[PDB]
Amino acid sequence: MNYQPTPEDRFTFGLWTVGWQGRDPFGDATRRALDPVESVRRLAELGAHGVTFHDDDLIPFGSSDSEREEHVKRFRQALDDTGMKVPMATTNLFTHPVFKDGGFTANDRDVRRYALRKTIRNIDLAVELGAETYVAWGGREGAESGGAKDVRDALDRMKEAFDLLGEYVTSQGYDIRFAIEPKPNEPRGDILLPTVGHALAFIERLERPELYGVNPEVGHEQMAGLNFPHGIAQALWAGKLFHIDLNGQNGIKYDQDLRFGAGDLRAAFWLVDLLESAGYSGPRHFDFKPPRTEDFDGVWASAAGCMRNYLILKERAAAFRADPEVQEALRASRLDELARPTAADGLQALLDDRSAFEEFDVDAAAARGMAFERLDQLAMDHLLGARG
Amino acid sequence: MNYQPTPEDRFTFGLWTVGWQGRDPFGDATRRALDPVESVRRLAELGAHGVTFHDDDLIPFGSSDSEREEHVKRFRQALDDTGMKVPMATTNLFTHPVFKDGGFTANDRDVRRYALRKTIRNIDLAVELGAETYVAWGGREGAESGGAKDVRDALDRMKEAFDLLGEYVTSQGYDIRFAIEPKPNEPRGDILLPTVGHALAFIERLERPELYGVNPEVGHEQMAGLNFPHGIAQALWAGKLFHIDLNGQNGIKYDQDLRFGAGDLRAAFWLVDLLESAGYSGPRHFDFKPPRTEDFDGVWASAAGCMRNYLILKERAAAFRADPEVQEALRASRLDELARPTAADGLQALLDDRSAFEEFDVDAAAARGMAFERLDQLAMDHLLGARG
Amino acid sequence: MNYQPTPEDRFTFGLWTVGWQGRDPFGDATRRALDPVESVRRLAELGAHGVTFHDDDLIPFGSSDSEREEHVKRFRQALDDTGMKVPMATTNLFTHPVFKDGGFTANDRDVRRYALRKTIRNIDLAVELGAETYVAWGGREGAESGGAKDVRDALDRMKEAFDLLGEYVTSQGYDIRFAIEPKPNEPRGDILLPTVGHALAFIERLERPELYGVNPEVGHEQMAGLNFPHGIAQALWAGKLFHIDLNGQNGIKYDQDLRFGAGDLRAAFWLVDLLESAGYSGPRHFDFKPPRTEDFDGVWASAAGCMRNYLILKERAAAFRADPEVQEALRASRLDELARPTAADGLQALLDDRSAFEEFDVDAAAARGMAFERLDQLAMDHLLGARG
Amino acid sequence: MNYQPTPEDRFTFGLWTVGWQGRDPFGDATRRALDPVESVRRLAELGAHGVTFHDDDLIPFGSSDSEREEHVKRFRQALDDTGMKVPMATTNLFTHPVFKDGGFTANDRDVRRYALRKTIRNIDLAVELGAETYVAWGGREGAESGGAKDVRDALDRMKEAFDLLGEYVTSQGYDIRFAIEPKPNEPRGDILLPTVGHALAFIERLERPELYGVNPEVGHEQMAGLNFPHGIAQALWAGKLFHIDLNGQNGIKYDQDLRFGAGDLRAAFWLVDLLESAGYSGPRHFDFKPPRTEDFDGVWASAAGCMRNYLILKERAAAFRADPEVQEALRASRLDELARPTAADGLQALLDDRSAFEEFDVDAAAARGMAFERLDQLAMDHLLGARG
Ligand SMILES: O=C[C@H](O)[C@@H](O)[C@@H](O)CO
Ligand SMILES: O=C[C@H](O)[C@@H](O)[C@@H](O)CO
Ligand SMILES: O=C[C@H](O)[C@@H](O)[C@@H](O)CO
Ligand SMILES: O=C[C@H](O)[C@@H](O)[C@@H](O)CO
Ligand code: NI
Ligand code: NI
Ligand code: NI
Ligand code: NI
Ligand code: NI
Ligand code: NI
Ligand code: NI
Ligand code: NI
Ligand code: NI
Ligand code: NI
Ligand code: NI
Ligand code: NI
Repeated sequence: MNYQPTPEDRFTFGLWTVGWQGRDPFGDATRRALDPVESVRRLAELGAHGVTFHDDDLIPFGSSDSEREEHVKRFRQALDDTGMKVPMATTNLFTHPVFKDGGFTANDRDVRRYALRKTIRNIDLAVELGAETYVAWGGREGAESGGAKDVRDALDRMKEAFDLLGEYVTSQGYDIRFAIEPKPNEPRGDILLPTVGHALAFIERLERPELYGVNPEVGHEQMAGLNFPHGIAQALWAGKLFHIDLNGQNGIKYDQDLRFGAGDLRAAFWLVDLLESAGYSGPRHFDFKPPRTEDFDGVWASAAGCMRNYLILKERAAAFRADPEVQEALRASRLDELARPTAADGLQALLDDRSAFEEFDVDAAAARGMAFERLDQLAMDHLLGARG
Repeated sequence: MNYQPTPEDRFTFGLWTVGWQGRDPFGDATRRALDPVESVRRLAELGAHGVTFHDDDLIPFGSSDSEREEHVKRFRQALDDTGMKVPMATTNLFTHPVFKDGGFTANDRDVRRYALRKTIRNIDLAVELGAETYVAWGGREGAESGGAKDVRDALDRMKEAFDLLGEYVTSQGYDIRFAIEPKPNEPRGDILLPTVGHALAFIERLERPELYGVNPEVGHEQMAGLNFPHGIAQALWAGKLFHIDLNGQNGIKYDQDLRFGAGDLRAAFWLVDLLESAGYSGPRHFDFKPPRTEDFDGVWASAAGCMRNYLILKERAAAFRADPEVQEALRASRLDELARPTAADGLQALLDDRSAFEEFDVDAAAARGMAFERLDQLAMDHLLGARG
Repeated sequence: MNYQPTPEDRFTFGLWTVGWQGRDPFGDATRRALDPVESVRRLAELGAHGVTFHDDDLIPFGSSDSEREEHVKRFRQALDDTGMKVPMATTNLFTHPVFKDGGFTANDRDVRRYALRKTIRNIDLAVELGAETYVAWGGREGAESGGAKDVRDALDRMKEAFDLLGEYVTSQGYDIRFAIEPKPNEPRGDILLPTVGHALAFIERLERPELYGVNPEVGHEQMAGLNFPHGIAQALWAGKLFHIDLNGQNGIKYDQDLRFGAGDLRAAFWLVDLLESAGYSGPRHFDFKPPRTEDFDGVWASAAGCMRNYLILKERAAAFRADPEVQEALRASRLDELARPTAADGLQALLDDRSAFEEFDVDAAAARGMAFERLDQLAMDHLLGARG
Repeated sequence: MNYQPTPEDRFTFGLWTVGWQGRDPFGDATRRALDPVESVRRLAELGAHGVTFHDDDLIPFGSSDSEREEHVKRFRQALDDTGMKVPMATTNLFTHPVFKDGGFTANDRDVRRYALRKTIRNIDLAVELGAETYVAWGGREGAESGGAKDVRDALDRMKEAFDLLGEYVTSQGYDIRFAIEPKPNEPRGDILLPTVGHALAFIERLERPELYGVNPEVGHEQMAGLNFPHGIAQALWAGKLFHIDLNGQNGIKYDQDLRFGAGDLRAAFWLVDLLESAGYSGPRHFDFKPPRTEDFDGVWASAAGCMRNYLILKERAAAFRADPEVQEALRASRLDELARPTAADGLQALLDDRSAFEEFDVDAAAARGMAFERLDQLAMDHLLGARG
């Protein structure tokens, strides 16, 4: 009944989320800029565990070394005063006009080198602040037209960039891992490594694959009409879910970044069920934007809503899995059989097993119902709190 | 000017394409069944190089060993009489009611074993006929609801299945490779390994990854709103493009399987440009369905159209790449720079290079236009044959 | 707490829903055909109010007048024995190969005439059985290619068809109205009158517009990524919501026809809220397909689930609207102001009102938050039954 | 062979198109602001016929009456010096924070009144400059959440707004018509009157429907996965195509506003074919955004490309329709029959016609192929300039 979050829940927010001023492609900002220090304080009061940042969220682009030092000290004091942590950091390689054709895969070589130096500089800061994960979102890596980018060459440049970052981390002896955040499009017509699958495949071609994982975002996969929980399951199966971005999205359209729980509610339920049952111990990070219709009270209400929805869904998913009637239904649908090896007896045994082919009664097997609808209605009843 | 195909062009068609009777979710068949022998003859006359098949296209499900032998002999004679090849074969693990919850990942263990035996049986036949690639399309592997399938367990079963097939091939000393064909949905609500990326990632977790590649289909990736040429480039980059399915699709909706060239025409141009420039030497396979509005003359016109469109696009892509004005435009857009290493000088050299950060003039770099629009209009002019 | 349906709830089902055999584009039927009489009985036991039918669901295509009479008598007796009603009927102008290019807009004139006669014949039967609404779903009206159909001519033929049906109804003195059911695509590449909006616009060009309305289906509008509740609101605003098809759909892809409640759950909540608050008194019709993974027990579980979900959502929507805290939030968000005329004072008064422009403080107005996030979280809490 | 535009072609551009600075949701501007006077001159040199504007593009928001007068005089002189016309004008009711919840349908009544006064003020200016059409794009009319907007009330407010504008125009004796521009989403989660169909339906409920039409945009309808040429055909059929916005879009995602010709090339061909054959005499207006990767030379290249592509497509569509082999194919596909009335003989004659039902040979009719594939390949050959 009580859905109050505590820092033990590991809820985190990016500074750019509650700090989003409301500027969109067709309108000016509707809210004044927030001082990172005020955000840290406000979030701590709501029950958050920590915050994340892009280098440029914390230190205005173009800042001198002294100003940079000042901005960091103020922030550090706010963390000390609240007990807030900084589990992840990332680089802004998308806002400045110089990154109009990308950062790591920009056609101009000088821009690619600059991108790497800007990233490395923030990796040092991230480590200093205690971050365990460093996220990379290649928002500008891609194209609007076919001849503008040779994708094979671009992937060589992307691999070269990540390999160099791995070499840097290893040489400095840092205890930090990278997580690639996929997105299919926006702001580029098509973005490279568009989904969790493409990102996972790419990671296997890096020199030190063990240092890289993925940071999937619910809305991003939904922008390609994909099943988010399924994508997360594949990431977990590969042992690559290093971090996760939680939010809401209503189908295939622009990236809405609604508060978590909004958008596809049932997908949110299945996501929470999976994370909790798989024992994901990383942060529950919200990358969302409080709609521009809201004033400051609305941004804090929206932020609180992210955490509340996760906690309600967690309760309902747990009740679902603990319900004896559901456990019975899972057996009726043969989920237990799905977990048993198809042929632990081996290939030869399988080939010699007449019950597997020559004497297999296909019609009898075909007539068995899967009982998935009853199981799904039990899930619906639990989600809606209408069990009886 | 002449766009006549010859077997040298490597165009192939599945028996199920020109043989599609026109039955859809809301209507009965509009065409009579075609005898595979007649299809082979008709295709040979059109200039095709070969045909492909699912076990059930060639041998009616439930056929006795004698009938099976008869069906194969007739087919073999047609191949001998025409000079047609069979470069690829696949298994039908989706039509029969027994596969309603899948083949390799069905919840019922007995069905999974049956699926493997049915596949192995057709692998032997494929080798006998000279096929070099064996395709697997897990059309029924997936779900309509969240609790019906634990994806981690399903992926274990999928890996187990492919590992066993690899062991079989290796033990028999066959010279055949596997290609996984992804599809995001339809006929299941969500299909496992939904895109080329997910398939590539999965392959890296198999015991013998070198035996597996992908068989992407233009319409399938477009069903998720993805850029097909980009996906193919990633597959080539990984050295995994073993085969390809060519067709047309108009956006995000049901799988239309229109003739190649129809649907997204510009994507078709960029695809051909990529395949030809990368030196893809595999078959140019068409997996399409002549619309049910057509009679038999219409199916052959549609089939001929697939090949004609590929040949026209090939001519235009070649003219584009050979045009000195385009080569100049590519340099203006720095495609040459994209192909040069970002830091062949090494990490330390990069960190010490003041021109890469401390003295980098971001504003000057930012002011350079990419000239992508002029380049894209040159591509448009070439596609439309309006160069001057 | 009790969500048991009674015939008073007006829940109806098409014979083709629970009777769907499971045949899809890639597979054969998984269930045996149901006798309409058994369906009527089974539905009555579940608490349904009535059933609907296509002519061909009730009388096999090609039936002689005697067989036709027999099929109708049996059905009629089942209705009498159960108390079930038949509030709506429709024509199957999509299954038979003759309708491959359409019914009312087929290019062949003889087919268009046949389509009209087949429809008229079933209108007589519908009236005999007591149907008040006659639905028309032009599933085959459309095209896969641009030159195949001149849309202006096709719309002339569509208007001609509906005008003739109106003349027939009027001349016979029948008390029955028509409802056009839109769908954007599938089985045709693009279907004419693709959304509720296009259908409403078309109706205004008919000779007797008062006889025609719309029969929107949740999944159909969602196939175009549209907001279903918004579409229904426009239909109600125009006084054209004559009937409605309830089901579930997971985004933009093939038409899934999942049970109501599945798919976009929040959209389902807002739909129910709107129907109940607007006083829609027509039938709550379910046009869904129990997944082919199910046996007969599963189809009845799925059917029961449709009604259960509607009843749960009705309870939650009512609690939401009755909550004093929500009523306060609605005022905070100025929903009360939205309902007040912008300028009941008139045009001249508006032009002379300096507070509306010359002395309007745009900055003060701009600074007011809309408080939509708090309102939406109150809606979420009510839906999930987590109010406190 | 020559594709040079002349003012006779009626090509127009909005000031906000070539003047777009490149600011998107994730990045700052990449180009400096253009002075409207320079845009008029540059466009005139390219062969454009005229320009269009939003009030705020021409007169900075908040300008005093004197500055306003100055800005208008400069603009007027540029028009006089070049011969450029201003056929359409519109209001910016989306950029300023005050319109965060809409203009005509904002929940706050004072904002709705302000919106009307701002619009009326620009209508006077539009008439002064000679504009014949006044466009309204309700970009902010809509919502991100269900309870934020009661759609029935919002439509009452929308009708009230348009009715008042009609009364104003009529009372002043202006010769100007309105055109509503639909868009399904972005910047709002869902926008009211999302498609051409919804807009057409709404127009029929206004007090003076004859004063209102639609201004469809290719990319907007494609954002809902709809067939643009089909939508335009419905608009023409109703006599409501008052203006049109030409651009390119690659499927269902954010609004790209690519140059015309880019995106769905075949849809562009069918659109041009329809406009030219139907005798649309209104302006060919381009509402596009030169990608932010471009410098100023790139924006002019992109603008020129819009016109070039329209002219090439016009040539190809005309050659297609004039080709005797195509005319023969159109008859083979019975397009001539589609244009003939289904039953000019009348209802009674139809009911008594035994050839229409009792003696209709459905099987013979069903066996006729439509020959749509050959027709479509002839269209493809013409588009690609590969006829022989
Ligand atoms: O869409 C944008 C991305 O998700 C971004 O906000 C962050 O996650 C990392 O930059
Ligand atoms: O959509 C279906 C698939 O593409 C299939 O037809 C073949 O490629 C392999 O079974
Ligand atoms: O998708 C199909 C349609 O919705 C159909 O089943 C019925 O509503 C009317 O024929
Ligand atoms: O997407 C935005 C709209 O199309 C807009 O730019 C103009 O047409 C009218 O404001
Ligand atoms: Ni994001
Ligand atoms: Ni996002
Ligand atoms: Ni993110
Ligand atoms: Ni396919
Ligand atoms: Ni396909
Ligand atoms: Ni295929
Ligand atoms: Ni339907
Ligand atoms: Ni449907
Ligand atoms: Ni329906
Ligand atoms: Ni637009
Ligand atoms: Ni647009
Ligand atoms: Ni526009």
